Amino acid sequence: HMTELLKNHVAGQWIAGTGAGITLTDPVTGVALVRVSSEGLDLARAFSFAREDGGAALRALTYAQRAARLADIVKLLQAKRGDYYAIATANSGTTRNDSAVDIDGGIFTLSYYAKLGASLGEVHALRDGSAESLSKDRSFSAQHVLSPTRGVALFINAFNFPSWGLWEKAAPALLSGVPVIVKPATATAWLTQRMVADVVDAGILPPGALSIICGSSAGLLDQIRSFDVVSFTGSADTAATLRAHPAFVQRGARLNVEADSLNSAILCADATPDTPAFDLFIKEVVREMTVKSGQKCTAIRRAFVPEAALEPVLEALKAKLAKITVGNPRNDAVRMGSLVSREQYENVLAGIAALREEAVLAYDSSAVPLIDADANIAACVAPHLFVVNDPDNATLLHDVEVFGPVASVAPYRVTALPEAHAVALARRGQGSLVASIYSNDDAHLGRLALELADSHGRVHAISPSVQHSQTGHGNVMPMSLHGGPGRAGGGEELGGLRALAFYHRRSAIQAASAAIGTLTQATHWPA
Amino acid sequence: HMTELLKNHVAGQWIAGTGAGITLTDPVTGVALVRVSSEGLDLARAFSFAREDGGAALRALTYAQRAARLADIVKLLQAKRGDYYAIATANSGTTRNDSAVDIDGGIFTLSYYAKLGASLGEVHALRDGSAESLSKDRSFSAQHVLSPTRGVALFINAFNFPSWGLWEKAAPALLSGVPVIVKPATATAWLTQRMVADVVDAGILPPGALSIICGSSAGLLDQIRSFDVVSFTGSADTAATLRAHPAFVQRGARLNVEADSLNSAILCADATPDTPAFDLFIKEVVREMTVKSGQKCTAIRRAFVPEAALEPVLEALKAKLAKITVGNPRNDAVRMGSLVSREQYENVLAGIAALREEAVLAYDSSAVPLIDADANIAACVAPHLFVVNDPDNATLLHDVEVFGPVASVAPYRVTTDTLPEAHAVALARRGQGSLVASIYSNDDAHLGRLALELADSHGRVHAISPSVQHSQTGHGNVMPMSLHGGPGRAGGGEELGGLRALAFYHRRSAIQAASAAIGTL
Ligand SMILES: NC(=O)C1=CN([C@@H]2O[C@H](COP(=O)(O)OP(=O)(O)OC[C@H]3O[C@@H](n4cnc5c(N)ncnc54)[C@H](OP(=O)(O)O)[C@@H]3O)[C@@H](O)[C@H]2O)C=CC1
Ligand SMILES: NC(=O)C1=CN([C@@H]2O[C@H](COP(=O)(O)OP(=O)(O)OC[C@H]3O[C@@H](n4cnc5c(N)ncnc54)[C@H](OP(=O)(O)O)[C@@H]3O)[C@@H](O)[C@H]2O)C=CC1
Repeated sequence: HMTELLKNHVAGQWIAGTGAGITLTDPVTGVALVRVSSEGLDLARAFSFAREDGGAALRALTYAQRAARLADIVKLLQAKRGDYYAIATANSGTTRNDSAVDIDGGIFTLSYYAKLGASLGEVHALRDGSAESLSKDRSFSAQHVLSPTRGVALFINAFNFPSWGLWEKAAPALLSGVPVIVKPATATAWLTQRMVADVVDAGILPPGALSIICGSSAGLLDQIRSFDVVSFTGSADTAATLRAHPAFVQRGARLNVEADSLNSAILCADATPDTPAFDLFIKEVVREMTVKSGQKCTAIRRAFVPEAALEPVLEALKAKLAKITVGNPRNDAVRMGSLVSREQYENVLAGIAALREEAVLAYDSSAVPLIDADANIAACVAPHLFVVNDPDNATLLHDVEVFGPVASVAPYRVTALPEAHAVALARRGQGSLVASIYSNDDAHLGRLALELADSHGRVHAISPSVQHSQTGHGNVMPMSLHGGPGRAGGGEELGGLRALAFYHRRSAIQAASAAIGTLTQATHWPA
Repeated sequence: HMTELLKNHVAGQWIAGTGAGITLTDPVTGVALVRVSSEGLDLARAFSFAREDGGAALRALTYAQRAARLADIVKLLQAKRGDYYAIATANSGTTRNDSAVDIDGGIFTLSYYAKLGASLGEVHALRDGSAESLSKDRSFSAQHVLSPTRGVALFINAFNFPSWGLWEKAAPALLSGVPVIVKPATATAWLTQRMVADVVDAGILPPGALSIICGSSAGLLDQIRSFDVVSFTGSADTAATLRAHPAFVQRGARLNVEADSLNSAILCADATPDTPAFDLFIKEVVREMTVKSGQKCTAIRRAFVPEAALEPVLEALKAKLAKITVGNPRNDAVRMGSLVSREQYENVLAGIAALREEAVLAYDSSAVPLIDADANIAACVAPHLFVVNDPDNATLLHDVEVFGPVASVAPYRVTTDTLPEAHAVALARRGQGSLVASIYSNDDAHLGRLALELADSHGRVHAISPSVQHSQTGHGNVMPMSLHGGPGRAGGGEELGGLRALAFYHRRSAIQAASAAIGTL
């Protein structure tokens, strides 16, 4: 007898893939959990049923009606959190607090869109801006609208957020009336599949609105057509491979990418060791290094501090990192669990060795015995902190990402903005999801933030006045844009209402006033 | 021995390409006009100077300051229109009225962005939407902003609009603080090069802000990097080649495509021959087939009419098309000039022959003697009107584009149950995504409803009715305050739409901070 083979949901039916499948395992205990397989699926019908029946069914509803369905899904997921936490513990090896980012982060994001969606109203098209006169006598005018794309939304998701990656994307997709096919990363696919199964079993959404495929991705892009959209999250390397596909190069399907990002944290010149902003910086660096063992795309990887502050920074980080206990998330004493897999454990350790060739290791608690875990079975890596004294000439600092509990600190020469050098150094990341900045002076934060804006999708400013209210460097608030230029993928997600454009076509309607009036009665946009 | 070799403007200097270059010719008279060449240019330097020197200089200026420079260009271009019209006549073979679409359309568009830009004020970044609270006590908030991309804008432009294609794109790009490298299509590059030369000569913009390269495209995409943007206008085939390039696939540069589009015109059930809307439809179809000899990306290619209206439609189109005189644009009696080149003449004739395999030729004035032009020299194609009786089983109708004075009429089945035009909407959709559909009715309210039905497959829906006979801006004319582009076959691109055009040239970022810091940007 073998572990459960998880079924796919395609063309409105639960269908097992054929063969022995791929086993998912517990990254702490090594226990075999479940299996996945996409072998032998009818991908043509999987895509046609979603596109035709799923799409027609969703578009038949208004925005408000679809939002009401999202609100029902929220209630359902909320009721089954107990099941989800147990899966997260086993499949991902994350502490309860860290699992919560995925599970409760996911639910929060979905609820936010349910609430926002109600404000889109009882219509089948959205109003983009206002009418513009095209005539001296105002007889002829233009009004832009958004209409749902007559395609499917294919989500190729990363291993780190099986729950949040699904709902962050599915909420604006379904709100926009676009049917979803999700393809979660294999290693941690279990939570994704269970959530989809719960939602599908509940019959909240019409048949074809939500489908799931786990296992091999072979054949998926071959089914993508010109009105479909694809949202990919993962490595820059994989993203480039996807971009070459005929689905995009020949058929022009939309593709959003979130990829590698060496996110920066900048300690401002005024934030000296004696000031409150200093402590906030130390706290934020440690949090981002350790939450999910640093396995967030937005985690701080590069921390830039004034030359004068380098030694006190390292000392403070060492002291705080020392309190981070590592091991089995089932133990209450554990502050940080495992990476997602032994494979990731290997990648991360190789990355640490690579960085070490060009950087000094200031902190490494590898020798500390794991709590309730066997170091030889678990995918636990202890926090590692590097120092790069010459970031201008550094060969790896600005280029090599270690997707684990690892970051590098580098001094900058204080100067124009005092932080001008740090801004240039951040820019060397070649485009990032987020930069955070730390100062005692709220009047200083704006100018610095604008200097970072063209190279960072989000700039997150932490200061004493917001010690209790700031929402976290790495946490993605759904009302704010997520994504970044250059290496980070050039993508955009979330940002509240901004998320809808990806799922719509914008059209200019030019017509007599009375025609603009009648088309306008059939649209809505929030005040 | 020898026509003028036009110089490129790269890295702030005028540099001739090497070799004999490529000759541009008058498509009516066959006269050699000028030559272009990009041979031996230092492309690395051209792109670095634009990105670094040009980009830094533009970004140092505020939106309003850049808008003010745009306004100066407008005045300059206006003062030199006489030069531009003579070039358009010779190089493009277009009538004065058709040349005006390119020249005065270009100027209008630039001036529109100059005005829009003045309103943006003395700032270096734009607010996107309003500030939003991220905490119960409102101490922590978020404001989205737009910042200019630290790259260059490369425009690979189509032959049809050397002026408008330039200013179309260059206006929002320069307003956004992004340096421009224009690469106009060879055959008609002269007007583009002259406009760029006049602007450069005048020193309105900083060195590096505006560059031009004419001749071979070899090596251009190789210079494109991750913060650059590229705007291509032309064939789907070429677009597909561009999309495959490492500049986009590996380095992730932005690419906007506007490509082949089988734009529809739909005659509504109510628009019978005895109604004023019927003549508006006839007039618009004829205008779109003949303006620039049908060489607009937006021209009507497929005209869908109720089964009952088909014969009156064909007869009315025949009568109107008969009035369209063809020949030398220098002659004031000529209503329609030449295609842009003898090569295009052959391409269009091939296209006509292809369509004829599956369609009946209802009108063809090929044998009507040209005015002041030699049929063996000139690239004059006469209007051709096809009829496809069964558009449901038609292959070529919905797929094959002829970039000339050529369209196809087809009947639709009116729906008598509960829109009358349902079948026509389905037929328009068969074009697989288009720039524009026009719709024609006596009933303004009905048009609003029908428009919404066409919106997901057309970038623009343009409704013509008696109430706007005098004010409607034309099926094919691209008003800069409205979005230009379309889904699917049309390329999935978006241009213009007033301030909407700026997004392409900026990065949007969420700033989350203490509310005080948010308030003052
Ligand atoms: N040196 C390294 O290896 C480094 C890795 N990373 C991290 O690797 C993580 C991704 O895990 P993954 O295998 O390892 O990497 P990729 O980014 O593929 O992972 C993203 C998703 O794409 C899917 N995918 C992968 N290849 C293809 C393909 N050819 N066609 C269609 N879909 C595909 C994967 O599915 P499935 O998982 O089922 O294979 C995965 O779920 C990323 O989150 C990234 O941050 C970060 C830094 C360095
Ligand atoms: N069956 C037919 O007759 C068809 C005709 N067409 C017509 O084709 C017209 C456009 O073609 P036409 O101008 O001759 O020229 P083509 O599209 O070949 O080329 C147009 C522009 O794109 C450039 N280009 C081509 N390949 C690349 C590349 N790999 N990298 C960078 N730039 C490149 C060309 O540069 P360069 O100077 O180096 O060539 C030129 O500047 C369309 O407007 C349409 O009317 C479209 C489809 C079918």
